[PDB]
Amino acid sequence: DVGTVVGIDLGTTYSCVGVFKNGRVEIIANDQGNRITPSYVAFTPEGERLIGDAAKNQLTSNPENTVFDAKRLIGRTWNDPSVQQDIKFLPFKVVEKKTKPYIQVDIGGGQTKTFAPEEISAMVLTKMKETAEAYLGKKVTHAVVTVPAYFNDAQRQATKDAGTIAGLNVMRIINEPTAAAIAYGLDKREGEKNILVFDLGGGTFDVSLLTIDNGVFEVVATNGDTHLGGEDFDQRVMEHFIKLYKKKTGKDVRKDNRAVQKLRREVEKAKRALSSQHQARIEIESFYEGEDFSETLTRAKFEELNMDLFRSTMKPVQKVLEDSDLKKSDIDEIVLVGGSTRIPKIQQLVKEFFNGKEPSRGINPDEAVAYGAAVQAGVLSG
Ligand SMILES: Nc1ncnc2c1nc(NCc1ccccc1Cl)n2[C@@H]1O[C@H](CO)[C@@H](O)[C@H]1O
Ligand SMILES: [Mg+2]
Repeated sequence: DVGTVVGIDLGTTYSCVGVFKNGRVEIIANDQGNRITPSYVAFTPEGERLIGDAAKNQLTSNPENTVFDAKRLIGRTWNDPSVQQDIKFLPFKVVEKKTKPYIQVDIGGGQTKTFAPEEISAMVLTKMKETAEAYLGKKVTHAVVTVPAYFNDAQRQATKDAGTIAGLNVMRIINEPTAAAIAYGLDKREGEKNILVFDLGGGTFDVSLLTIDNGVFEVVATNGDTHLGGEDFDQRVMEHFIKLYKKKTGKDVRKDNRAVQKLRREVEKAKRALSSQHQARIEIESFYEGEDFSETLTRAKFEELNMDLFRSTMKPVQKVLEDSDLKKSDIDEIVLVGGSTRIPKIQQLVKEFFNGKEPSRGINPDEAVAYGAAVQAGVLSG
């Protein structure tokens, strides 16, 4: 009894779930009305577990018991140099247990608990499963889950294991760039094509070179930047206004965690607005020492603050082409994935790199990966 199989994009910062119903893909909104769910887990001092939006929106109220970025640790050993580097930037405790990086949190009443990365990802998957069950009005037991194309055996197995813990039979593990290509129907075409998938997420940047031959895919090469994403663009804008505030008032706003988070939230809203407007107002009531903040950010200033970061996305694209023994003219399809690809400067740089070639468009870049996973889930549902 596979019932309705769900397609899940289990992302580093955000996750997305789809189902194939009545001849089309349906991306499912969670209990907060959002078509994407933060891959966040929070342990409150009352012994309650919060997942997704509720966990992310409570992060500032004590940051050591809010867990995120588990995807950076999943299927990795504790002594992996990538884990040893990542834990330096993570606010919650990571300890060595059974050779792996276990996440250590306070669960209330002086109780400390330890969770494997796949246990944290299983909580995110349980939330995705509940979002789908609330929509379908039936139990969900099977899934197609996506992973980055660079994921090794242990990472793919720990992702399946996260599914098992969540009460999901992970029938297929599919590569994220392949799922995005499927969303665009590139698997349902006769002939041979070279696809460049440009995936700029919340915290990661992945570039993948795929070949498609009569519905058959091959990942030829992968590259990117494991620590480059939308969150880094927000940070550059934050640093800018923190320095401007210190110059205008003489006050260092970084002492107050609430002030910094208020700026962070408003900066992320202004950034998103700048993808369709040339100016956005950043307004914060009682920002610091009861004083209001009111500043404008132009798209031109947003672009210059992030110019090095945006242009740096070009280097991995040149690297994949070299590793694939291909030239720019050999690319038949350019697929943009990740919410950060909405940035006009990002779309402009990709277009300029490919000498005016327009990328594939029309599928929401935050949902493209879950969309493709849901197409495959539809074939498995019967
Ligand atoms: N229009 C956008 N311009 C620039 N960057 C964007 C945009 N949309 C998103 N995301 C999706 C989204 C849409 C509406 C409301 C909330 C959200 Cl999160 N991003 C960025 O994509 C990353 C992963 O969502 C984040 O860094 C996010 O800040
Ligand atoms: Mg993604």
